[PDB]
Amino acid sequence: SGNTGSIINNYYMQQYQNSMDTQLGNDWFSKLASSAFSGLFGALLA
Amino acid sequence: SGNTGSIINNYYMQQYQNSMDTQLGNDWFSKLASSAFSGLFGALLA
Amino acid sequence: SGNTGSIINNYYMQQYQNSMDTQLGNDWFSKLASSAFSGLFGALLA
Amino acid sequence: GIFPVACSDGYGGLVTTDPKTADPVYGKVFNPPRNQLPGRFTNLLDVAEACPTFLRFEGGVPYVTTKTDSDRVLAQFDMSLAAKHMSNTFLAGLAQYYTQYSGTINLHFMFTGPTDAKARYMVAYAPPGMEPPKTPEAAAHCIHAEWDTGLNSKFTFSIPYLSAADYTYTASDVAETTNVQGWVCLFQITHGKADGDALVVLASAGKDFELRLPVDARAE
Amino acid sequence: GIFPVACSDGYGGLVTTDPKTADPVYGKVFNPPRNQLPGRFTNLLDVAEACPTFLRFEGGVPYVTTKTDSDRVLAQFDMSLAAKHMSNTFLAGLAQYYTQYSGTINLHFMFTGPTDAKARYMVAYAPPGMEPPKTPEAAAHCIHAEWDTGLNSKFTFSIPYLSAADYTYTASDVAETTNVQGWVCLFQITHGKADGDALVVLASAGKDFELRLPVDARAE
Amino acid sequence: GIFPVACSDGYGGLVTTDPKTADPVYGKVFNPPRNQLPGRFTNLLDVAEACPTFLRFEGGVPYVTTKTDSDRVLAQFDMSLAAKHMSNTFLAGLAQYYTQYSGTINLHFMFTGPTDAKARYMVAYAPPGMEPPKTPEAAAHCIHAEWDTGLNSKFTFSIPYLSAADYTYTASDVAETTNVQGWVCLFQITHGKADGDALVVLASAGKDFELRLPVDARAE
Amino acid sequence: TTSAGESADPVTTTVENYGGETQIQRRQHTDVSFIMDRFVKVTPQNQINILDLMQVPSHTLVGGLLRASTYYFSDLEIAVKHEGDLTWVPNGAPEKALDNTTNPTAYHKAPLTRLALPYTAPHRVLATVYNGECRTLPTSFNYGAIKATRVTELLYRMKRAETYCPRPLLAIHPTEARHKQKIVAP
Repeated sequence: SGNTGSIINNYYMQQYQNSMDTQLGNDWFSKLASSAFSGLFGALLA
Repeated sequence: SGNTGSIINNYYMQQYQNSMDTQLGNDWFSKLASSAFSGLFGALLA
Repeated sequence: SGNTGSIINNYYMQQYQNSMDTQLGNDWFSKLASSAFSGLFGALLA
Repeated sequence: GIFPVACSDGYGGLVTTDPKTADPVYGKVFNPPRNQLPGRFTNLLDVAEACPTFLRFEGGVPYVTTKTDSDRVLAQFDMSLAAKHMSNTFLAGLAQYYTQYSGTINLHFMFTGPTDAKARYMVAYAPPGMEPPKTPEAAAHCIHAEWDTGLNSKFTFSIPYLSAADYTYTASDVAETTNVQGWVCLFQITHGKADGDALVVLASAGKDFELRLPVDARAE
Repeated sequence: GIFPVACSDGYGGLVTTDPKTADPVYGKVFNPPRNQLPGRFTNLLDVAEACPTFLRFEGGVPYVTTKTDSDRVLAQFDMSLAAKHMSNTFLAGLAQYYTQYSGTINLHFMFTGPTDAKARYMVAYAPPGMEPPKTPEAAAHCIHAEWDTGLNSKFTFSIPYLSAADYTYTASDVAETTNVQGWVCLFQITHGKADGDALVVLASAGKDFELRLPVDARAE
Repeated sequence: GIFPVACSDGYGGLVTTDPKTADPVYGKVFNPPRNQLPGRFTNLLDVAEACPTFLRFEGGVPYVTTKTDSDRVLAQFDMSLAAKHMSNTFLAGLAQYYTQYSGTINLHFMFTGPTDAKARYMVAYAPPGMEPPKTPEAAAHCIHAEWDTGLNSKFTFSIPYLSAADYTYTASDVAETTNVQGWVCLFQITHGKADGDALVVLASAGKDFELRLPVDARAE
Repeated sequence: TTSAGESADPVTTTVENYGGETQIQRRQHTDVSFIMDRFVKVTPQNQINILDLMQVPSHTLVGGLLRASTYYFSDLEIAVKHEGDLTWVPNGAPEKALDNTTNPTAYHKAPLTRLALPYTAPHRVLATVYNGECRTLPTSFNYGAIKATRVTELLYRMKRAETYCPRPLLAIHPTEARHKQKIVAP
């Protein structure tokens, strides 16, 4: 997903190639950038 | 498509092996050569 | 077909591995050897 | 028999950028959970669009002050991510690690004078090929916008990408004496008692701003 | 255990022509769009058929002028892509990078004299094995065509591929004193007041002309 | 990670006979058409069966002439593909490139005397283990055939493969003083006025003749 | 056939005009992709080499044929013999970048390094000839640059090539009636 480009599958299990993530219970700057105001604010003329 | 002749598929994705083309919005000499007049122009006799 | 014995398929296309034959439009000694007379020619007795 | 293979010359050396991964040696490790941490960012240009940072004007200050003299140029600089005026923005800090860009760069102008100070300003984009305009009047022929002060203190303007080629260089070549991508020209049309008040200006990436072709070139 | 393999001797060296590709090192680059650019060509022989280029006659001129004397040979040369007469055509510039060809080569003849100048011409292909004809009359026994001037200024003739083998060499061996593929013979049957007028001639590839077996041999 | 492999010792050297192919370097070549050329042969033994070639008798001649004296042996030789008598036949030229054979070898006898010359002949196969017969009468106990001259000039006889083992050697070892595969014995029973006439003899491969185990041993 | 020669519409007559028969042609060896797709040697600079296809000599097959087009596009492969490690930097990089190893650097592995590189220019196509000064070609016309302690051999191979607008392709001009050469013979 970063800079990787092999089409075939890894020879090693995922549990050996990477650490495994656990859960408890572009996220913020993406939401922030999408919420930007892109309008006008006056009355427009022509 | 040029000078390439492996039957099996590339190990790397296409996005790594080549640049990717984008679109906006033998083409001319092929059309030109196909349109060549190959007739006669007189009246033919025998 | 001569002296070749790999079971798996060639990595290169056939068009790169060999020249390609074209057509226009054991053949003779096999036919010749098969047509050989193997009989007798007399009358046989016993 | 066993499978025959051609170990090919010219392949196999370590490349510092290659698309493959190393063989693992220490398996089975499970991490502390970190789902939902605040503040993640995935793409450096989301923060370049959402967070404008300050321009730098003569004196090392992020603002320009209204002048009271016949000269109406408040600032004029190269539309270049290597411009001195852009050199402390995050956008310039990002741009040094890529060789090409295109798309919009937005400039933000915020008036800081008191309630009884008023002014009217003009920003113009002057494209390469002619000397940049020195007066509001010559500059009126450029793409430009004019605005005045009031209840809203900020005005934002998109500098357009205009070039013969589809991408431009983020660095400036030592051969290039005239700036290749033109100038931005900020003028003061007039003011009513705004002497000494500061207009502060920031820059951020526009919606279609794009950086491509990562490069590492010493630089910091 | 792991998969056993025989690293085979005799395989694996770089070949300047091989059918395989290098490993990539810099991914994800998207190009400027270039769909629909004018003037593309895919096969060098489409342009060799569609664009005839000029032959070269003694003096370095692309034409032959009508003679007014008993000699009716306007030009006679080796049907060879290495002929001097062919040496400035695109077809000869292409042919030097291949070792064999076959198929038709077309010659074009265009009359350039004024409206009151008239002529009648003959082109003949003389195959190898006998000396080329020196007169229209001896040449009448060859494959040949005759034409005259009028409203249409151009006449085009296909030189036929005729050989014992199915392909011929585009180069000429230093051993080969007589041209191996025959001669083309251009004659003037007569003219009415065309003295000094030029017939210009060009050559192009015919419908089944074919070049095979790419070769690089210094040459330019 | 990448796929692990054991480059195995003892595999990978070039073998002059191996069952694999080289990597290609010059693609896309199309040949002149050659379908239907006359005279193809696919298996060297089709021509060894269909084309008998001559035996060689003392004097370097392909025939034996009728004798008029009490000795009735026309020829006696080792049933060996390395026999001098067989040394100019195609069958012997083929057999030197293999180490073993089995199956039938056919001998052909053609009478060449005039219409008023007559004879009767006998061919016998004498197996190893006893000295070859010296007379038609001792030889009658062998597998044998007898024939006479008439309208048909030729007679053909199959020498049988008879051996303890299933294959025999095409070469003759310097240790082997007696021929290991026996003798063929050609006799003249009588003749009526055939003095001096020649019986010419040829040999060809029979229906189940077989050569196996290719070998290159200097030799020509 | 006669025709109007002033016009420039192509006229292709065939041997059928006098009773012959046009045969079939197989033209894969003059396909542009195919024919540009093979390596060609350039003489290298010792250390910095900018990757520019106009370095291949004009008499070679690839140089002759590249100059027969006015605009072209391709990706690139290079094979390099070098001492040390080899760094490539894209089009538009500062020359100093050639010393930073996070730019694609290939560590020495005998006997040479073969690399696949993308087209990287800011233009939709590049050109073999450009009429700006009239010899010099804009500096953005390149595929980046490479550097190593010493580079000994450099070969270029065009991948996926496209050519637009053909331009003159010249053979040797013979001095005698035919250019004669010693051709490979038994």
